[PDB]
Amino acid sequence: PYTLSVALPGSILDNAQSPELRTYLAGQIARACAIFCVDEIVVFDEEGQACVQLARILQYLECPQYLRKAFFPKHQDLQFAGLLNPLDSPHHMRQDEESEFREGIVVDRPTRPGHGSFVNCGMKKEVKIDKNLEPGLRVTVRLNQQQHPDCKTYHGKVVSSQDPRTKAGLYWGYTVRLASCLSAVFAEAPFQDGYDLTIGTSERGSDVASAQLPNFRHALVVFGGLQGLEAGADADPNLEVAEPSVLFDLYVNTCPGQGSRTIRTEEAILISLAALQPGLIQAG
Amino acid sequence: PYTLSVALPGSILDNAQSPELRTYLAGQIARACAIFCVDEIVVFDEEGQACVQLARILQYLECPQYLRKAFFPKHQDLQFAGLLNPLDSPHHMRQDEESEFREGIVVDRPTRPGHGSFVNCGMKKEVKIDKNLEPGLRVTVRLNQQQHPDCKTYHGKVVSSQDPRTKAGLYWGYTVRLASCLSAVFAEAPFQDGYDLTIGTSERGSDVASAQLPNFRHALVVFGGLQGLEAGADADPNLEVAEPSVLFDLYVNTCPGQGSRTIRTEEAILISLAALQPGLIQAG
Ligand SMILES: Nc1ncnc2c1ncn2[C@@H]1O[C@H](CSCC[C@H](N)C(=O)O)[C@@H](O)[C@H]1O
Ligand SMILES: Nc1ncnc2c1ncn2[C@@H]1O[C@H](CSCC[C@H](N)C(=O)O)[C@@H](O)[C@H]1O
Repeated sequence: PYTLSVALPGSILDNAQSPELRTYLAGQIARACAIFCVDEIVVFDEEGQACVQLARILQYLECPQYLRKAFFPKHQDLQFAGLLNPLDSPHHMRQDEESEFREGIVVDRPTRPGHGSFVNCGMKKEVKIDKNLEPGLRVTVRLNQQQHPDCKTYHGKVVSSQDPRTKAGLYWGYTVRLASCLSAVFAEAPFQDGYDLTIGTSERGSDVASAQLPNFRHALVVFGGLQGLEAGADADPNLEVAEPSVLFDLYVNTCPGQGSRTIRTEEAILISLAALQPGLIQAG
Repeated sequence: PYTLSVALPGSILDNAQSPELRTYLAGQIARACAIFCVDEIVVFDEEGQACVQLARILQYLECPQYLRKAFFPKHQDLQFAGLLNPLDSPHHMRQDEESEFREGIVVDRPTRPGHGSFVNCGMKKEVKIDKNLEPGLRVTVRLNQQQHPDCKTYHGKVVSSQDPRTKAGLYWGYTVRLASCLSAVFAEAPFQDGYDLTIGTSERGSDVASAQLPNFRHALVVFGGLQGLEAGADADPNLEVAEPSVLFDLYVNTCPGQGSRTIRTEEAILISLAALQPGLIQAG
Protein backbone atom coordinates (compact mmCIF):
# COMPACT_ATOMS: atom_id res chain seq x y z
CA PRO A 1 0.00 0.00 0.00
CA TYR A 2 2.92 2.29 -0.73
CA THR A 3 2.49 6.04 -1.08
CA LEU A 4 3.87 8.69 -3.43
CA SER A 5 4.05 12.40 -2.59
CA VAL A 6 4.96 15.33 -4.86
CA ALA A 7 6.46 18.67 -3.79
CA LEU A 8 6.49 21.80 -5.96
CA PRO A 9 6.85 25.51 -5.13
CA GLY A 10 3.80 27.74 -5.06
CA SER A 11 5.88 30.37 -6.90
CA ILE A 12 5.14 28.46 -10.14
CA LEU A 13 1.93 30.50 -10.31
CA ASP A 14 3.62 33.89 -10.37
CA ASN A 15 5.19 33.05 -13.75
CA ALA A 16 1.77 32.88 -15.39
CA GLN A 17 0.84 35.48 -18.01
CA SER A 18 -2.84 36.01 -17.17
CA PRO A 19 -5.06 35.31 -14.14
CA GLU A 20 -6.93 32.67 -16.15
CA LEU A 21 -3.68 30.86 -17.01
CA ARG A 22 -2.71 31.15 -13.33
CA THR A 23 -5.79 29.08 -12.50
CA TYR A 24 -5.33 26.76 -15.48
CA LEU A 25 -1.74 26.03 -14.48
CA ALA A 26 -2.91 25.07 -10.98
CA GLY A 27 -5.37 22.69 -12.63
CA GLN A 28 -2.58 21.09 -14.67
CA ILE A 29 -0.66 20.33 -11.49
CA ALA A 30 -3.68 18.56 -9.98
CA ARG A 31 -4.36 16.47 -13.09
CA ALA A 32 -0.76 15.31 -13.35
CA CYS A 33 -0.80 14.11 -9.74
CA ALA A 34 -4.22 12.50 -10.15
CA ILE A 35 -3.08 10.66 -13.30
CA PHE A 36 -0.17 9.02 -11.49
CA CYS A 37 -2.23 8.22 -8.35
CA VAL A 38 -0.28 10.64 -6.16
CA ASP A 39 -1.30 10.46 -2.48
CA GLU A 40 -0.03 13.84 -1.30
CA ILE A 41 0.94 17.17 -2.86
CA VAL A 42 3.25 19.41 -0.83
CA VAL A 43 3.20 23.10 -1.77
CA PHE A 44 6.30 24.76 -0.37
CA ASP A 45 7.45 28.38 -0.15
CA GLU A 46 10.71 28.85 -2.07
CA GLU A 47 11.40 32.32 -0.64
CA GLY A 48 3.09 33.53 0.54
CA GLN A 49 -0.15 34.05 -1.38
CA ALA A 50 1.02 31.92 -4.34
CA CYS A 51 1.24 28.75 -2.25
CA VAL A 52 -2.10 29.42 -0.54
CA GLN A 53 -3.84 29.89 -3.91
CA LEU A 54 -2.17 26.80 -5.39
CA ALA A 55 -3.06 24.62 -2.37
CA ARG A 56 -6.64 25.91 -2.30
CA ILE A 57 -7.11 25.22 -6.03
CA LEU A 58 -5.62 21.76 -5.56
CA GLN A 59 -8.07 21.06 -2.67
CA TYR A 60 -11.03 22.32 -4.70
CA LEU A 61 -10.34 20.01 -7.66
CA GLU A 62 -9.66 17.03 -5.38
CA CYS A 63 -13.00 17.50 -3.65
CA PRO A 64 -16.06 15.68 -5.12
CA GLN A 65 -18.11 18.39 -6.83
CA TYR A 66 -21.23 17.66 -4.78
CA LEU A 67 -19.18 18.61 -1.68
CA ARG A 68 -17.45 21.79 -2.85
CA LYS A 69 -20.32 24.13 -1.99
CA ALA A 70 -20.02 22.96 1.63
CA PHE A 71 -16.23 23.01 2.01
CA PHE A 72 -15.48 26.15 -0.05
CA PRO A 73 -17.11 29.54 0.47
CA LYS A 74 -17.03 31.97 -2.40
CA HIS A 75 -13.34 32.85 -2.78
CA GLN A 76 -11.47 35.19 -5.14
CA ASP A 77 -8.85 32.44 -5.54
CA LEU A 78 -11.62 30.41 -7.25
CA GLN A 79 -12.85 33.23 -9.52
CA PHE A 80 -11.79 31.18 -12.58
CA ALA A 81 -12.89 27.72 -11.43
CA GLY A 82 -15.02 27.02 -14.49
CA LEU A 83 -12.14 27.06 -16.99
CA LEU A 84 -10.62 24.02 -15.26
CA ASN A 85 -10.27 20.37 -16.18
CA PRO A 86 -12.08 17.92 -13.90
CA LEU A 87 -9.87 15.31 -12.24
CA ASP A 88 -12.37 12.57 -13.15
CA SER A 89 -11.02 10.40 -10.34
CA PRO A 90 -12.86 7.32 -9.00
CA HIS A 91 -14.41 9.31 -6.13
CA HIS A 92 -15.75 11.93 -8.60
CA MET A 93 -18.82 10.09 -9.75
CA ARG A 94 -22.37 11.06 -10.75
CA GLN A 95 -25.48 10.35 -8.69
CA ASP A 96 -26.85 7.46 -10.79
CA GLU A 97 -23.48 5.65 -10.47
CA GLU A 98 -23.47 2.63 -8.17
CA SER A 99 -20.40 2.59 -5.93
CA GLU A 100 -19.27 0.64 -2.88
CA PHE A 101 -17.57 3.73 -1.40
CA ARG A 102 -18.59 7.39 -1.50
CA GLU A 103 -17.26 10.53 0.15
CA GLY A 104 -19.51 12.48 2.48
CA ILE A 105 -20.16 15.49 4.67
CA VAL A 106 -21.83 14.87 8.04
CA VAL A 107 -25.08 16.89 7.91
CA ASP A 108 -26.77 18.92 10.71
CA ARG A 109 -30.04 17.13 11.47
CA PRO A 110 -31.24 16.05 14.92
CA THR A 111 -30.47 12.55 16.15
CA ARG A 112 -31.13 10.92 19.50
CA PRO A 113 -27.94 9.40 20.92
CA GLY A 114 -27.44 5.88 19.66
CA HIS A 115 -28.87 6.88 16.28
CA GLY A 116 -25.62 7.49 14.37
CA SER A 117 -25.29 10.50 12.06
CA PHE A 118 -26.67 11.68 8.73
CA VAL A 119 -24.19 12.07 5.87
CA ASN A 120 -24.67 13.75 2.50
CA CYS A 121 -23.01 11.45 -0.03
CA GLY A 122 -24.49 13.21 -3.07
CA MET A 123 -27.15 10.54 -3.51
CA LYS A 124 -30.91 10.96 -3.95
CA LYS A 125 -31.35 10.35 -0.21
CA GLU A 126 -28.93 11.01 2.65
CA VAL A 127 -27.01 8.19 4.38
CA LYS A 128 -27.48 7.13 7.99
CA ILE A 129 -24.26 5.91 9.57
CA ASP A 130 -23.07 3.94 12.59
CA LYS A 131 -21.05 6.45 14.60
CA ASN A 132 -22.09 9.78 16.11
CA LEU A 133 -19.72 12.30 14.54
CA GLU A 134 -19.35 16.07 14.44
CA PRO A 135 -21.65 17.64 11.79
CA GLY A 136 -19.39 19.10 9.09
CA LEU A 137 -16.61 16.55 8.87
CA ARG A 138 -15.58 14.89 5.61
CA VAL A 139 -15.81 11.10 5.85
CA THR A 140 -15.54 8.00 3.67
CA VAL A 141 -18.80 6.03 3.68
CA ARG A 142 -18.97 2.36 2.67
CA LEU A 143 -22.52 1.61 1.64
CA ASN A 144 -24.34 -1.51 2.77
CA GLN A 145 -24.69 -4.00 -0.10
CA GLN A 146 -28.24 -5.11 0.66
CA GLN A 147 -29.89 -1.80 1.45
CA HIS A 148 -33.50 -1.40 2.58
CA PRO A 149 -35.14 -0.39 -0.69
CA ASP A 150 -37.99 1.73 0.81
CA CYS A 151 -36.15 3.40 3.69
CA LYS A 152 -36.02 7.19 3.50
CA THR A 153 -32.23 7.01 3.96
CA TYR A 154 -29.53 4.70 2.70
CA HIS A 155 -27.26 2.95 5.19
CA GLY A 156 -23.51 2.57 5.43
CA LYS A 157 -20.57 2.75 7.79
CA VAL A 158 -17.79 5.32 8.08
CA VAL A 159 -14.50 3.65 7.14
CA SER A 160 -10.89 4.74 6.90
CA SER A 161 -10.28 6.97 3.88
CA GLN A 162 -7.42 4.66 2.90
CA ASP A 163 -9.85 1.74 2.50
CA PRO A 164 -10.95 2.40 -1.13
CA ARG A 165 -7.33 2.11 -2.27
CA THR A 166 -5.65 -0.41 0.06
CA LYS A 167 -8.69 -2.67 -0.18
CA ALA A 168 -10.42 -2.18 -3.53
CA GLY A 169 -7.54 -0.85 -5.67
CA LEU A 170 -9.30 2.48 -6.26
CA TYR A 171 -7.42 5.76 -6.40
CA TRP A 172 -9.21 8.00 -3.93
CA GLY A 173 -7.52 11.40 -4.24
CA TYR A 174 -4.58 13.22 -2.73
CA THR A 175 -4.24 15.38 0.37
CA VAL A 176 -2.56 18.80 0.14
CA ARG A 177 0.05 20.04 2.58
CA LEU A 178 1.49 23.55 2.85
CA ALA A 179 5.22 23.67 3.59
CA SER A 180 6.90 26.90 4.68
CA CYS A 181 10.37 26.15 3.27
CA LEU A 182 12.30 23.36 1.60
CA SER A 183 13.41 21.61 4.81
CA ALA A 184 9.79 21.58 5.97
CA VAL A 185 8.99 19.37 2.95
CA PHE A 186 10.95 16.60 4.72
CA ALA A 187 10.58 17.46 8.41
CA GLU A 188 6.78 17.89 8.34
CA ALA A 189 6.09 14.57 6.61
CA PRO A 190 2.65 13.04 7.38
CA PHE A 191 4.34 9.70 8.25
CA GLN A 192 6.16 8.63 11.39
CA ASP A 193 9.36 7.27 9.83
CA GLY A 194 9.42 10.04 7.22
CA TYR A 195 10.01 9.56 3.50
CA ASP A 196 12.38 6.60 3.19
CA LEU A 197 12.93 7.47 -0.51
CA THR A 198 13.44 11.06 -1.69
CA ILE A 199 13.97 11.90 -5.37
CA GLY A 200 15.07 15.30 -6.61
CA THR A 201 14.66 16.46 -10.19
CA SER A 202 17.11 18.59 -12.14
CA GLU A 203 18.75 18.77 -15.54
CA ARG A 204 22.02 18.37 -13.59
CA GLY A 205 21.04 15.09 -11.96
CA SER A 206 22.11 11.65 -13.08
CA ASP A 207 20.36 9.78 -15.87
CA VAL A 208 17.10 8.25 -14.64
CA ALA A 209 17.78 5.16 -16.78
CA SER A 210 20.72 4.23 -14.54
CA ALA A 211 19.02 5.02 -11.23
CA GLN A 212 18.14 2.05 -9.01
CA LEU A 213 15.35 2.68 -6.54
CA PRO A 214 15.52 0.87 -3.18
CA ASN A 215 12.51 -0.81 -1.66
CA PHE A 216 10.29 1.78 -0.04
CA ARG A 217 6.92 2.57 1.51
CA HIS A 218 6.69 6.39 1.28
CA ALA A 219 8.29 8.15 -1.68
CA LEU A 220 8.64 11.87 -2.30
CA VAL A 221 9.54 13.31 -5.74
CA VAL A 222 10.53 16.99 -5.46
CA PHE A 223 10.34 19.61 -8.22
CA GLY A 224 11.78 23.11 -8.32
CA GLY A 225 10.45 26.30 -9.82
CA LEU A 226 11.71 28.77 -12.40
CA GLN A 227 15.08 28.94 -10.59
CA GLY A 228 15.26 25.20 -9.85
CA LEU A 229 15.63 23.48 -6.51
CA GLU A 230 18.74 25.59 -5.88
CA ALA A 231 16.60 28.58 -4.91
CA GLY A 232 14.56 27.02 -2.12
CA ALA A 233 17.83 25.53 -0.89
CA ASP A 234 19.78 28.79 -0.74
CA ALA A 235 16.79 30.66 0.69
CA ASP A 236 16.24 28.20 3.53
CA PRO A 237 18.36 29.12 6.58
CA ASN A 238 18.18 25.52 7.86
CA LEU A 239 19.86 24.00 4.84
CA GLU A 240 23.33 25.46 4.09
CA VAL A 241 24.46 23.26 1.19
CA ALA A 242 26.24 24.00 -2.09
CA GLU A 243 24.51 21.52 -4.41
CA PRO A 244 20.95 20.15 -4.04
CA SER A 245 21.85 16.50 -4.80
CA VAL A 246 22.76 15.97 -1.13
CA LEU A 247 19.22 16.59 0.16
CA PHE A 248 17.83 13.62 -1.75
CA ASP A 249 18.44 9.91 -1.96
CA LEU A 250 18.53 10.40 -5.74
CA TYR A 251 19.05 13.41 -8.03
CA VAL A 252 17.83 12.53 -11.54
CA ASN A 253 17.59 14.14 -14.95
CA THR A 254 14.53 12.43 -16.44
CA CYS A 255 14.83 13.75 -20.03
CA PRO A 256 18.17 12.98 -21.64
CA GLY A 257 18.95 15.35 -24.49
CA GLN A 258 16.00 17.68 -24.06
CA GLY A 259 15.28 19.79 -27.15
CA SER A 260 14.20 22.86 -25.16
CA ARG A 261 16.47 24.86 -22.82
CA THR A 262 13.96 24.48 -19.98
CA ILE A 263 11.23 22.05 -18.98
CA ARG A 264 8.54 23.84 -17.02
CA THR A 265 7.45 22.34 -13.71
CA GLU A 266 4.04 21.19 -14.92
CA GLU A 267 5.76 19.53 -17.89
CA ALA A 268 8.53 18.12 -15.71
CA ILE A 269 5.99 16.35 -13.44
CA LEU A 270 4.33 14.36 -16.25
CA ILE A 271 7.74 13.46 -17.74
CA SER A 272 9.30 12.61 -14.37
CA LEU A 273 6.46 10.52 -13.00
CA ALA A 274 6.20 8.65 -16.28
CA ALA A 275 9.97 8.06 -16.27
CA LEU A 276 9.88 6.83 -12.65
CA GLN A 277 6.59 4.85 -12.59
CA PRO A 278 8.34 1.60 -13.68
CA GLY A 279 10.82 1.69 -10.79
CA LEU A 280 8.24 3.06 -8.36
CA ILE A 281 5.78 0.20 -8.97
CA GLN A 282 8.40 -2.52 -8.66
CA ALA A 283 10.20 -1.07 -5.63
CA GLY A 284 7.01 -0.52 -3.62
CA PRO B 1 20.24 9.81 -37.42
CA TYR B 2 16.84 8.30 -36.74
CA THR B 3 13.66 10.36 -36.82
CA LEU B 4 10.53 10.55 -34.67
CA SER B 5 7.19 11.92 -35.89
CA VAL B 6 4.03 12.63 -33.88
CA ALA B 7 0.45 12.65 -35.19
CA LEU B 8 -2.50 14.23 -33.37
CA PRO B 9 -5.92 15.45 -34.56
CA GLY B 10 -6.54 19.15 -35.06
CA SER B 11 -9.93 18.64 -33.37
CA ILE B 12 -8.11 18.79 -30.01
CA LEU B 13 -8.50 22.58 -30.27
CA ASP B 14 -12.29 22.56 -30.45
CA ASN B 15 -12.46 21.15 -26.91
CA ALA B 16 -10.89 24.30 -25.48
CA GLN B 17 -12.96 26.54 -23.22
CA SER B 18 -11.74 29.98 -24.34
CA PRO B 19 -9.92 31.33 -27.43
CA GLU B 20 -6.86 32.05 -25.28
CA LEU B 21 -6.76 28.44 -24.02
CA ARG B 22 -7.21 27.32 -27.64
CA THR B 23 -3.93 29.06 -28.44
CA TYR B 24 -2.26 27.95 -25.22
CA LEU B 25 -3.15 24.32 -25.89
CA ALA B 26 -1.54 24.58 -29.35
CA GLY B 27 1.57 25.90 -27.61
CA GLN B 28 1.62 22.92 -25.24
CA ILE B 29 1.64 20.54 -28.19
CA ALA B 30 4.68 22.30 -29.71
CA ARG B 31 6.64 22.31 -26.44
CA ALA B 32 6.05 18.62 -25.82
CA CYS B 33 7.37 17.75 -29.29
CA ALA B 34 10.31 20.14 -28.93
CA ILE B 35 11.24 18.64 -25.54
CA PHE B 36 11.52 15.14 -26.97
CA CYS B 37 13.36 16.29 -30.14
CA VAL B 38 10.47 15.39 -32.44
CA ASP B 39 11.33 15.83 -36.14
CA GLU B 40 7.82 16.06 -37.58
CA ILE B 41 4.32 16.82 -36.32
CA VAL B 42 1.42 15.53 -38.42
CA VAL B 43 -1.92 17.30 -37.88
CA PHE B 44 -4.69 15.11 -39.24
CA ASP B 45 -8.42 15.65 -39.76
CA GLU B 46 -10.42 13.15 -37.70
CA GLU B 47 -13.73 13.91 -39.44
CA GLY B 48 -11.02 21.73 -41.27
CA GLN B 49 -10.16 25.05 -39.63
CA ALA B 50 -8.98 23.38 -36.40
CA CYS B 51 -6.11 21.58 -38.13
CA VAL B 52 -5.10 24.68 -40.11
CA GLN B 53 -4.97 26.78 -36.92
CA LEU B 54 -3.05 24.09 -35.03
CA ALA B 55 -0.52 23.61 -37.85
CA ARG B 56 -0.06 27.36 -38.29
CA ILE B 57 0.53 27.87 -34.54
CA LEU B 58 2.98 24.97 -34.55
CA GLN B 59 4.89 26.55 -37.50
CA TYR B 60 4.95 29.96 -35.82
CA LEU B 61 6.50 28.63 -32.59
CA GLU B 62 9.01 26.48 -34.50
CA CYS B 63 10.20 29.48 -36.48
CA PRO B 64 13.10 31.56 -35.02
CA GLN B 65 11.49 34.77 -33.75
CA TYR B 66 13.66 37.02 -35.91
CA LEU B 67 12.11 35.28 -38.96
CA ARG B 68 8.41 35.26 -38.02
CA LYS B 69 7.67 38.76 -39.30
CA ALA B 70 8.81 37.59 -42.75
CA PHE B 71 7.10 34.19 -42.89
CA PHE B 72 3.83 35.12 -41.12
CA PRO B 73 1.56 38.00 -42.10
CA LYS B 74 -0.83 39.30 -39.50
CA HIS B 75 -3.29 36.44 -38.97
CA GLN B 76 -6.37 36.05 -36.76
CA ASP B 77 -5.11 32.54 -35.90
CA LEU B 78 -2.17 34.30 -34.17
CA GLN B 79 -4.28 36.88 -32.30
CA PHE B 80 -3.13 35.35 -28.98
CA ALA B 81 0.53 34.69 -29.83
CA GLY B 82 1.91 36.61 -26.86
CA LEU B 83 0.41 34.32 -24.19
CA LEU B 84 2.56 31.45 -25.49
CA ASN B 85 5.60 29.62 -24.17
CA PRO B 86 8.75 29.92 -26.30
CA LEU B 87 10.19 26.63 -27.52
CA ASP B 88 13.70 27.76 -26.49
CA SER B 89 15.22 25.30 -28.97
CA PRO B 90 18.87 25.45 -30.09
CA HIS B 91 17.97 27.40 -33.25
CA HIS B 92 16.08 30.01 -31.16
CA MET B 93 19.01 32.06 -30.03
CA ARG B 94 19.67 35.76 -29.37
CA GLN B 95 21.83 38.01 -31.54
CA ASP B 96 24.89 38.18 -29.24
CA GLU B 97 25.01 34.35 -29.15
CA GLU B 98 27.85 32.76 -31.11
CA SER B 99 26.66 29.77 -33.13
CA GLU B 100 28.10 27.59 -35.88
CA PHE B 101 24.68 27.28 -37.56
CA ARG B 102 21.86 29.80 -37.92
CA GLU B 103 18.57 29.82 -39.80
CA GLY B 104 17.99 32.45 -42.46
CA ILE B 105 15.74 34.12 -44.99
CA VAL B 106 17.25 34.98 -48.38
CA VAL B 107 16.89 38.78 -48.68
CA ASP B 108 16.02 40.89 -51.78
CA ARG B 109 19.13 42.93 -52.56
CA PRO B 110 20.86 43.17 -55.95
CA THR B 111 23.72 40.82 -56.74
CA ARG B 112 25.68 40.34 -59.94
CA PRO B 113 25.70 36.67 -60.98
CA GLY B 114 28.54 34.82 -59.33
CA HIS B 115 28.07 36.89 -56.17
CA GLY B 116 25.94 34.45 -54.14
CA SER B 117 22.96 35.72 -52.13
CA PHE B 118 22.31 37.82 -49.05
CA VAL B 119 20.67 36.08 -46.08
CA ASN B 120 19.16 37.61 -42.95
CA CYS B 121 20.31 35.37 -40.09
CA GLY B 122 19.20 37.79 -37.36
CA MET B 123 22.75 39.04 -36.81
CA LYS B 124 24.02 42.62 -36.66
CA LYS B 125 25.01 42.35 -40.34
CA GLU B 126 23.52 40.18 -43.09
CA VAL B 127 25.28 37.05 -44.38
CA LYS B 128 26.68 36.63 -47.89
CA ILE B 129 26.43 33.05 -49.11
CA ASP B 130 27.86 30.81 -51.83
CA LYS B 131 24.85 29.90 -53.95
CA ASN B 132 22.44 32.13 -55.87
CA LEU B 133 19.03 31.28 -54.42
CA GLU B 134 15.49 32.62 -54.69
CA PRO B 135 14.95 35.64 -52.37
CA GLY B 136 12.45 34.55 -49.71
CA LEU B 137 13.48 30.97 -49.04
CA ARG B 138 14.28 29.67 -45.56
CA VAL B 139 17.79 28.18 -45.42
CA THR B 140 20.29 26.81 -42.91
CA VAL B 141 23.50 28.85 -42.93
CA ARG B 142 26.79 27.49 -41.55
CA LEU B 143 28.98 30.44 -40.68
CA ASN B 144 32.65 30.58 -41.59
CA GLN B 145 34.84 30.10 -38.51
CA GLN B 146 37.47 32.70 -39.38
CA GLN B 147 35.30 35.54 -40.61
CA HIS B 148 36.63 38.82 -42.02
CA PRO B 149 36.25 41.07 -38.98
CA ASP B 150 35.73 44.38 -40.88
CA CYS B 151 33.60 43.18 -43.79
CA LYS B 152 30.15 44.74 -43.99
CA THR B 153 28.65 41.23 -44.18
CA TYR B 154 29.42 37.94 -42.51
CA HIS B 155 30.13 34.89 -44.66
CA GLY B 156 28.81 31.34 -44.61
CA LYS B 157 27.49 28.55 -46.78
CA VAL B 158 23.97 27.18 -47.16
CA VAL B 159 23.93 23.60 -45.83
CA SER B 160 21.33 20.89 -45.47
CA SER B 161 18.87 21.64 -42.67
CA GLN B 162 19.59 18.17 -41.26
CA ASP B 163 23.26 19.11 -40.72
CA PRO B 164 22.92 20.76 -37.26
CA ARG B 165 21.48 17.52 -35.86
CA THR B 166 23.14 14.67 -37.81
CA LYS B 167 26.49 16.41 -37.52
CA ALA B 168 26.61 18.52 -34.37
CA GLY B 169 24.00 16.76 -32.19
CA LEU B 170 21.78 19.86 -32.07
CA TYR B 171 18.00 19.63 -32.15
CA TRP B 172 16.96 21.96 -34.96
CA GLY B 173 13.16 21.98 -34.90
CA TYR B 174 10.32 19.99 -36.40
CA THR B 175 8.44 20.32 -39.68
CA VAL B 176 4.62 20.34 -39.69
CA ARG B 177 2.51 18.31 -42.08
CA LEU B 178 -1.25 18.53 -42.63
CA ALA B 179 -2.98 15.18 -43.12
CA SER B 180 -6.54 14.99 -44.44
CA CYS B 181 -7.52 11.71 -42.74
CA LEU B 182 -5.99 8.93 -40.66
CA SER B 183 -4.72 6.84 -43.59
CA ALA B 184 -3.01 9.93 -44.97
CA VAL B 185 -0.87 10.00 -41.80
CA PHE B 186 0.84 6.84 -43.13
CA ALA B 187 0.48 7.17 -46.90
CA GLU B 188 1.79 10.75 -47.13
CA ALA B 189 4.95 10.09 -45.11
CA PRO B 190 7.90 12.40 -45.93
CA PHE B 191 10.18 9.34 -46.34
CA GLN B 192 10.53 6.91 -49.22
CA ASP B 193 10.21 3.62 -47.32
CA GLY B 194 7.54 5.06 -45.02
CA TYR B 195 7.47 4.71 -41.25
CA ASP B 196 9.03 1.33 -40.47
CA LEU B 197 7.76 1.62 -36.85
CA THR B 198 4.25 2.86 -36.03
CA ILE B 199 3.03 3.14 -32.43
CA GLY B 200 -0.58 3.79 -31.49
CA THR B 201 -1.66 5.04 -28.08
CA SER B 202 -4.78 3.99 -26.21
CA GLU B 203 -5.90 2.96 -22.75
CA ARG B 204 -6.88 -0.33 -24.42
CA GLY B 205 -3.41 -1.07 -25.76
CA SER B 206 -0.89 -3.42 -24.22
CA ASP B 207 1.38 -2.38 -21.37
CA VAL B 208 4.28 -0.28 -22.64
CA ALA B 209 6.59 -2.02 -20.15
CA SER B 210 6.26 -5.29 -22.08
CA ALA B 211 6.53 -3.77 -25.57
CA GLN B 212 9.71 -4.52 -27.51
CA LEU B 213 10.56 -2.01 -30.21
CA PRO B 214 12.31 -3.32 -33.34
CA ASN B 215 15.26 -1.53 -34.87
CA PHE B 216 14.05 1.42 -36.90
CA ARG B 217 14.95 4.61 -38.74
CA HIS B 218 11.63 6.52 -38.92
CA ALA B 219 9.15 6.17 -36.07
CA LEU B 220 5.63 7.57 -35.81
CA VAL B 221 3.72 7.76 -32.50
CA VAL B 222 0.02 8.46 -33.10
CA PHE B 223 -2.41 10.07 -30.64
CA GLY B 224 -6.19 10.34 -30.83
CA GLY B 225 -8.54 13.07 -29.75
CA LEU B 226 -11.47 13.31 -27.37
CA GLN B 227 -13.01 10.19 -28.96
CA GLY B 228 -9.71 8.31 -29.29
CA LEU B 229 -8.12 6.87 -32.41
CA GLU B 230 -11.35 4.96 -33.05
CA ALA B 231 -13.00 8.08 -34.47
CA GLY B 232 -10.51 8.92 -37.21
CA ALA B 233 -10.56 5.22 -38.05
CA ASP B 234 -14.34 4.89 -38.41
CA ALA B 235 -14.57 8.23 -40.23
CA ASP B 236 -11.95 7.35 -42.83
CA PRO B 237 -13.52 5.53 -45.81
CA ASN B 238 -10.14 3.98 -46.72
CA LEU B 239 -9.74 2.13 -43.45
CA GLU B 240 -12.64 -0.25 -42.63
CA VAL B 241 -11.36 -1.91 -39.45
CA ALA B 242 -13.04 -2.83 -36.16
CA GLU B 243 -10.20 -2.13 -33.70
CA PRO B 244 -7.37 0.40 -34.16
CA SER B 245 -4.57 -1.93 -32.97
CA VAL B 246 -4.25 -3.35 -36.49
CA LEU B 247 -3.14 -0.06 -38.07
CA PHE B 248 0.01 0.08 -35.95
CA ASP B 249 3.02 -2.08 -35.32
CA LEU B 250 2.31 -1.54 -31.60
CA TYR B 251 -0.76 -0.45 -29.62
CA VAL B 252 0.34 0.63 -26.12
CA ASN B 253 -1.21 1.90 -22.92
CA THR B 254 1.59 4.04 -21.47
CA CYS B 255 0.04 4.73 -18.02
CA PRO B 256 -0.87 1.58 -16.12
CA GLY B 257 -3.53 2.22 -13.49
CA GLN B 258 -4.25 5.84 -14.35
CA GLY B 259 -6.01 7.73 -11.55
CA SER B 260 -8.14 9.84 -13.93
CA ARG B 261 -10.79 8.44 -16.31
CA THR B 262 -9.14 10.21 -19.26
CA ILE B 263 -5.69 11.48 -20.17
CA ARG B 264 -5.95 14.45 -22.48
CA THR B 265 -3.92 14.42 -25.68
CA GLU B 266 -1.45 17.08 -24.58
CA GLU B 267 -0.92 15.14 -21.34
CA ALA B 268 -0.76 11.82 -23.18
CA ILE B 269 2.10 13.07 -25.41
CA LEU B 270 4.43 13.96 -22.51
CA ILE B 271 3.61 10.68 -20.73
CA SER B 272 3.90 8.57 -23.87
CA LEU B 273 7.12 10.04 -25.20
CA ALA B 274 8.69 9.79 -21.76
CA ALA B 275 7.53 6.17 -21.47
CA LEU B 276 8.90 5.33 -24.94
CA GLN B 277 12.15 7.38 -25.01
CA PRO B 278 14.19 4.51 -23.47
CA GLY B 279 13.19 2.04 -26.18
CA LEU B 280 13.28 4.69 -28.91
CA ILE B 281 16.89 5.69 -28.16
CA GLN B 282 18.17 2.12 -28.01
CA ALA B 283 16.27 0.84 -31.06
CA GLY B 284 17.33 3.71 -33.32
N1 LIG C 1 15.70 17.36 -17.37
C1 LIG C 1 15.01 17.41 -16.24
N2 LIG C 1 14.94 16.27 -15.44
C2 LIG C 1 14.23 16.29 -14.25
N3 LIG C 1 13.60 17.44 -13.84
C3 LIG C 1 13.66 18.56 -14.61
C4 LIG C 1 14.37 18.57 -15.82
N4 LIG C 1 14.26 19.81 -16.35
C5 LIG C 1 13.50 20.57 -15.50
N5 LIG C 1 13.12 19.80 -14.42
C6 LIG C 1 12.31 20.21 -13.24
O1 LIG C 1 11.51 21.35 -13.53
C7 LIG C 1 11.83 22.41 -12.66
C8 LIG C 1 11.77 23.78 -13.33
S1 LIG C 1 12.89 24.00 -14.74
C9 LIG C 1 13.98 25.24 -14.02
C10 LIG C 1 15.43 25.07 -14.48
C11 LIG C 1 16.41 26.05 -13.84
N6 LIG C 1 16.86 27.04 -14.82
C12 LIG C 1 17.60 25.30 -13.25
O2 LIG C 1 18.72 25.35 -13.77
O3 LIG C 1 17.48 24.62 -12.23
C13 LIG C 1 13.22 22.08 -12.11
O4 LIG C 1 13.40 22.63 -10.83
C14 LIG C 1 13.23 20.57 -12.08
O5 LIG C 1 12.65 20.12 -10.87
N1 LIG D 1 -3.40 5.26 -20.98
C1 LIG D 1 -3.06 5.77 -22.16
N2 LIG D 1 -1.96 5.26 -22.83
C2 LIG D 1 -1.58 5.77 -24.06
N3 LIG D 1 -2.30 6.80 -24.63
C3 LIG D 1 -3.37 7.31 -23.98
C4 LIG D 1 -3.78 6.82 -22.73
N4 LIG D 1 -4.88 7.51 -22.34
C5 LIG D 1 -5.16 8.43 -23.31
N5 LIG D 1 -4.23 8.32 -24.33
C6 LIG D 1 -4.16 9.10 -25.60
O1 LIG D 1 -4.83 10.35 -25.48
C7 LIG D 1 -5.87 10.43 -26.44
C8 LIG D 1 -7.11 11.16 -25.92
S1 LIG D 1 -7.90 10.40 -24.47
C9 LIG D 1 -9.44 9.90 -25.25
C10 LIG D 1 -9.97 8.59 -24.68
C11 LIG D 1 -11.24 8.07 -25.35
N6 LIG D 1 -12.39 8.21 -24.45
C12 LIG D 1 -11.07 6.62 -25.78
O2 LIG D 1 -11.64 5.70 -25.19
O3 LIG D 1 -10.34 6.32 -26.73
C13 LIG D 1 -6.16 9.00 -26.86
O4 LIG D 1 -6.64 8.94 -28.18
C14 LIG D 1 -4.81 8.32 -26.73
O5 LIG D 1 -4.07 8.50 -27.92
